[PDB]
Amino acid sequence: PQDLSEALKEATKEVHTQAENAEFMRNFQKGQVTRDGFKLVMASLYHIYVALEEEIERNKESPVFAPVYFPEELHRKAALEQDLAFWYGPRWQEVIPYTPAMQRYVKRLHEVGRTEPELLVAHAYTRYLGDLSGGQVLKKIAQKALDLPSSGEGLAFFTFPNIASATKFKQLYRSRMNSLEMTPAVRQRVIEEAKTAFLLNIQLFEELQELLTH
Ligand code: HEM
Ligand SMILES: O=C(CC(c1ccccc1)c1ccccc1)Cn1ccnc1
Repeated sequence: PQDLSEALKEATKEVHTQAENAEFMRNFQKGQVTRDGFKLVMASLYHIYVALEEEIERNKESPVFAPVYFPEELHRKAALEQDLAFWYGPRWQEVIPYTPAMQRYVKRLHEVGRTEPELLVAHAYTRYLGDLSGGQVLKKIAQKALDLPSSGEGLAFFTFPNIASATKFKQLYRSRMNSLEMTPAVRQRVIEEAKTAFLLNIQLFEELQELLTH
């Protein structure tokens, strides 16, 4: 496919199905989630977005990422910090878990950030465009299963307040990915790193399930 947006969607089909048939998400679809499990997800998303956004800020000026840079529209660190404060208490930053599977993901983002930033779009595509697609339904499932209090906190991550229409922004975000100047050789590594990105996610759900069910 000529468009990067199409080429990434085409390449990741087998790895996305592999991620749908992850043991954790197999249960999540049927609404078989616990508070413990959700907390782990929420903590995972924190460590990943902290690293992703840290590396994005390093490379916002660079032509390899500048077009897809949407700080205000997409930033998730603060939303997640608000949630972890509710899930783990005001001393969340001292008590939240940092598992090896999380560490691998975080290590990759920091390596891609410093040594090959032209691939950072692959992770940005995976994380943002991924979490922008599923959030609405995944919240509806979580909300039903967890039966949390009327405290008005803890699910802030699932709302992108500076994005009016998710569908229109995804359109826009795809256009900006299509406008990225890159040799058909880097084009290869972006697709390969996107595959790597999915692998790290599935690998995470596997370590999470090994922890939750003893
Ligand atoms: C419960 C497990 C999952 C299900 C049922 C699922 C299914 C879906 C659905 C229904 C969409 C909406 C399609 C759209 O309107 O664009 C989507 C999009 C997407 N998902 Fe998932 N998914 C799951 C897990 C994952 C994981 C673990 C990742 C990797 C981080 C991922 C990455 C993506 C991406 C990048 C898109 C946007 C595709 C595009 O438009 O280019 N998904 N998926
Ligand atoms: O699956 C998605 C987010 C998912 C998740 C969590 C941690 C790491 C990677 C993914 C998650 C978020 C919040 C609660 C339960 C699960 C986005 N998605 C939906 C459809 N296609 C992509």
